[PDB]
Formats: sequence, structure tokens, C-alpha cells
Amino acid sequence: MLILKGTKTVDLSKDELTEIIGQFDRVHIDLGTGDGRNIYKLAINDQNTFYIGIDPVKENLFDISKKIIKKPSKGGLSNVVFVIAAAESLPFELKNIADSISILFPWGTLLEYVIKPNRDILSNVADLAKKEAHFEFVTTYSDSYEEAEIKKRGLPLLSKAYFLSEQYKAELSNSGFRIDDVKELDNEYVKQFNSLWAKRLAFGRKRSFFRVSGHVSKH
Repeated sequence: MLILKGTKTVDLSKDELTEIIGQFDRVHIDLGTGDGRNIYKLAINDQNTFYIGIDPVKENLFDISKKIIKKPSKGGLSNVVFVIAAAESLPFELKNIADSISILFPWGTLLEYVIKPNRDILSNVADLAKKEAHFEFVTTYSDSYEEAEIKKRGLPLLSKAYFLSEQYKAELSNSGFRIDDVKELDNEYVKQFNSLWAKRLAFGRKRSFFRVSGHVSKH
């Protein structure tokens, strides 16, 4: 398993990970975490949870990664690690570790995995979580082109009706996710997030966002 220490990637063993999370009552995993700013804000405000942000593009994380390793007086944190990995190839070391898991504003292939949904991929995501872990997926089209691309490929259109459908619910269930709630949210809700991408979404044109949440049932 590869983690980020500043701008450098280093190996982290299962045994090392175990020792780190031993100091926390809860563990949260944010998949496709982006620039790290969402995780940073959560972590600084909740020192009783260990936050794992996973992203395949390490350069997206450099700035926040450099911040978390500073002294506490300069913004350093001890309850955050950034894992460099993709949804299609998650580290075995993260199996059965999370009390909660989020996928926030995914785009491209990750978004397709969530909305189709891709059973094989979501099953591997569910494997990261402990029995009955909380989950939330928050989705929207990134831009008109992405909307057109997903639609051209014959993928389902993002709507509350679709996420409420018996078919989506059954498919997520087969992947190990029990949907408890589906909400349509607005730009104002998104303003709560701290990532640059979320700010751009929140303050840009009016857009529909959807939150599907519940608990991991696979276990």
C-alpha cells in the first residue's frame, strides 16, 4: 500500500496501519478524495476519527499532504493519511477497516461505477467497510460534456427517480450497499464543502446534486 508523506510516496504495512488506527475509535474512508481539503476540514474538527483519503492522482494531494506533516501549530494533523490507489485496485490492507465511507462528487469512470452501478467495483469498495458501516455517495454531472458522454454510452441518467428505483436499489444491494435514503440537494448544500472543485460546483450555475446514503450490508 502506498501513502503520501509530503510529496513523496512511501510504503505502509498492514501492521503499521493497525498501530495507527489503534489510537482511534472510528475510521472514515473517502474514496476519490481529490485535493484533500474536504478530509482536512473533517479531520481537524474530529480528532477522534482517523481519516483515510484515497486518490489515484497523487499530485492532486501535494499541497494538503505537505500541510498535514507540519507541526500542529502550523496546521499539521496526526489523524489523516492519503492512500494512492484507484477504485479498480484497492489495497488489501484496507479491508474491513472503515466505520464509514464516502464517495463525494466523483467524475469520469468512478462516477460511472457509482451510477450504473459497477457491481464488481462497488463490491470491492464495500469490502473496505466494517459490517453496517455508514456510506454516502454524492453525485452530479461535472459539466455538460460529461453529461453528454455518459448519456452517449447508454448509462442511466442522474435523477432522484433513478436512484430510488427498485433496480438501482437491488443492484447496490447485490454490491453490499443498503440504501436508506435518497435526497436531491442544491448548490447551497454543496457550499459546505472545502475542496476547490466543490466550491466551483456550489458557486457556479444552478445544478442538481444527489445523495444516496445508507449502510454497508455485504457483511
